[PDB]
Amino acid sequence: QVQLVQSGAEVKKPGSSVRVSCKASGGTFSTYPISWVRQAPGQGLEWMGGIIPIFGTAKSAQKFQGRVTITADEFTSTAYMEMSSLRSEDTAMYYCAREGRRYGSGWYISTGYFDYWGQGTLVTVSSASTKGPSVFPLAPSGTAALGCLVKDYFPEPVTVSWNSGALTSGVHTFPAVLQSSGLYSLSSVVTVPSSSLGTQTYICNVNHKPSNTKVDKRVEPKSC
Amino acid sequence: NLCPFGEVFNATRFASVYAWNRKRISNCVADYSVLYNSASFSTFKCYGVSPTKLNDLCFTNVYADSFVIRGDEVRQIAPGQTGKIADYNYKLPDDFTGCVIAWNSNNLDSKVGGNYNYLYRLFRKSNLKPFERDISTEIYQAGSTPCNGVEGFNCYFPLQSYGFQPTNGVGYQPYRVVVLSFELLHAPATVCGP
Amino acid sequence: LVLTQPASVSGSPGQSIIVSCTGTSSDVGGYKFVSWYQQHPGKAPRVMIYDVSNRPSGVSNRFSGSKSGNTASLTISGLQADDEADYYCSSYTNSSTVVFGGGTKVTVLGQPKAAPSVTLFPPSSEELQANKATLVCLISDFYPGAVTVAWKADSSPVKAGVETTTPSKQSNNKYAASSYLSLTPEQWKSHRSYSCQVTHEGSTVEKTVAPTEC
Ligand SMILES: *[C@@H]1O[C@H](CO[C@@H]2O[C@@H](C)[C@@H](O)[C@@H](O)[C@@H]2O)[C@@H](O[C@@H]2O[C@H](CO)[C@@H](O)[C@H](O)[C@H]2NC(C)=O)[C@H](O)[C@H]1NC(C)=O
Ligand SMILES: *[C@@H]1O[C@H](CO)[C@@H](O)[C@H](O)[C@H]1NC(C)=O
Repeated sequence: QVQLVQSGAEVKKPGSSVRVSCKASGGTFSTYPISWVRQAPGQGLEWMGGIIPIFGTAKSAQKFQGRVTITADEFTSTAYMEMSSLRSEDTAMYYCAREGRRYGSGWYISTGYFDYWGQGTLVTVSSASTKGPSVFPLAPSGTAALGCLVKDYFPEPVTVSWNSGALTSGVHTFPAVLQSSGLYSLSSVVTVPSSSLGTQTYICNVNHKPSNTKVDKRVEPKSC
Repeated sequence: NLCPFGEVFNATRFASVYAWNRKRISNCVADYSVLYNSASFSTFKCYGVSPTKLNDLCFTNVYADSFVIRGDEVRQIAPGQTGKIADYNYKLPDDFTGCVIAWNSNNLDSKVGGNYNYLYRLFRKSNLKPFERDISTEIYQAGSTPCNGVEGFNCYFPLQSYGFQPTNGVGYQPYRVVVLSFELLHAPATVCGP
Repeated sequence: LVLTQPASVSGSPGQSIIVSCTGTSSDVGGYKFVSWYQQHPGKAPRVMIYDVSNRPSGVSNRFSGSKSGNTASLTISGLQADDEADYYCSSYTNSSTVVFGGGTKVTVLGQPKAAPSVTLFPPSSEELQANKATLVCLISDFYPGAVTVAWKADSSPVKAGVETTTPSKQSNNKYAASSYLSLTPEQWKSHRSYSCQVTHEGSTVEKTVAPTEC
C-alpha cells in the first residue's frame, strides 16, 4: 500500500528554480532509495539522481550536478527535487520512483530497479503567463457522440472528467493541439445512448492546475 | 543543579530502538520520586534497588537510555529476557542495577495511515552483549549465497519499521522507554538524592 | 549516455518479438543491473524485468529478459494489443549512475481493420457568442491508426486554420483522431456548407454541417 503522490504541475520562468515534492505513504520511507526521472514531452526517460534518506547518501547524473538538489524529509515521508536556472529544455514530466529493493551502506544508490512511481509532475519552463481554459459544449442531436471543447489554455496539462468521474466508459480525451496563437486546445468526447439524451445529465469537469481553475460545463442536446 | 531528567523523559522525539539514545547524568541532584509518584508510567521496575531508597543513595554516574518499542515487547526490557528486542536491539545484563520506565505513546508516535519512522533490527548473526548497540546496515546473509549489499532472496535488509497506527491493539501500540543504569565507580560519586 | 534501442518493433497477435538494448562494457556489459520498463500513454513506467531476467510478481510470464555481451533483450511472447506501448531498458553504470535506453515503440500489426466513425460538430452557440467559431471533426474506432483529413468550404479546399492530432489509442485498442477548423463567425455564416473528409485504408467518409441547419 505504498503510494507516491507528487505536487501539482506548474509553469516557471527561465532562469528561476522549481521544487517538486513526492510524499510517500503506507510503508517505510527512510530505508528505501528514491530516484527522480524526467521525460521531455514525446521523448525518453532520463534518470536525474537518487537518495537513500537513512544513509544521507545521494547521487546525480553529472549533467545535473550543481544544478539539481535531491533531498528528503523523513518525518513527513517526503522526497524533494529542486532545479535552479531553469531552461526551456527542462520542460518535462518529473517522476518520483522508489527502488524495488534496498541496499547496504556503502553500496549502490540506485541500480535502476524502480517499483513504485509517483503520478508525475509537469514542469513547463516558459515566459508566457498562465491562462485558464474556455470550455464550450459539443452538443449531440442508436448512439450519439457529445463532448466539450477546452480552448485556449496555457500551459499543459488539463484534466477532463465526466459527471465527476461517474462517466468514464466510452470517454476519449484527445491530445491537445498547439495553435498558432501559442495556446493549447483539446476536446473530450463520449458516445452515449440517444434515448438518454433528454433525461441523463452530461457535465464535463475540466481542471487546469497551473491556473488553479476548475470549470464545470453542462452539455445539453440541441433541439433546433 | 537538578539532574536533567526532563530532557530525557520529556523529549519531543525518541530514538529507534536499534539506535537507542544514551545520555550521561553526572554532577547533579536526583530527586527520583518525582517519577514513580507518577501514574503516567505504565512500567516502573527497578532491579538493583527500589526507587524510594534512591533519594537516599549516591552514584558516580547515571545513564539514561531512551528508545521506542511496541507494547508486547516492554517485557523484553528486563534482565534474562529473549526476543527480537532483547537479542538484537537492546540487552540488559543479568546483574542489572537500575530501573526500567515505560509509558504508552500512541497519541504521539502513531499516525493515521501509519508511522513507519521507528525501526528495529529484525535479523542479526549473534545476540547483543549487555548495553551493546548495533547501528550497522549490512544486508543480512540468511543463506549460503553472499549478498554483495543487495537485498533479495535469502538476503534481508536488517532493519524493519514498526507499523504504528492509532487503531493498533495495545500490544502493537508504541511505548517510550527510559532505562536508568546506576554506575558506581571507585571515584567520587556525583549524583545523589536531595 | 543513451543506450541504443530500436526505434520501432512490430508484430502480429500471438507472435513473439524482441526489443534489444545495446550499451558498453561500462554499463550493460559490465553489470547484471539491467531492467525493462513498460509505459503506456499518459502513465508512469512500470517495471517488467529487473536484473536481466527477474520478473516481478504481477507481470505476465509472456515477458522475459536476457543479456549477452553488451546487448540485453526483452522477449515478449504471445503478443496482445494491450502490450502496445513504449519499452525502455535501464542500466547501472561504472559512474554509479542509472542510464535509460532511448525507448522502443511496440505496435501490434494485423488486428482486424476498422473503418472510422466520424462526427462533425458545428460551432456552439456559446462560442459564436464569444465571437469565435470552431468546427470539430472527431474520428473514432478505426484501425490501423492512420487517417488523412481534408476540409472543404462548400466544395472549395481549405487549409487555413486547420489543426489535426496524431491518432491516439482508445480504450478498446482502436484509434481516434481530432481535427479543428478555426473560423470567424462571419466566415461560418458566409458559406452554404462545411465538410470534413476522412480517408482511411482506401476508404473515404465525409460529414457535412451547415449554419442554416435549423
Ligand atoms: C568508466 O568507463 C569509461 C569508459 O571505459 C572505456 O570504454 C569501455 C567501453 C571499455 O573499453 C574500457 O576498457 C575503457 O576504458 C572510462 O573512461 C576511459 O578512461 C580511460 C582511463 O583514463 C581512458 O584511457 C579512456 O579514453 C576513457 N574512455 C572514455 C570513452 O572516456 C572511465 O574512466 C570509467 N570511470 C570509472 C570511474 O571507472
Ligand atoms: C514533564 O512535564 C510535566 C509537565 O510539565 C512535568 O510535570 C514533569 O515533571 C516533566 N518530567 C520531568 C522528568 O521533569
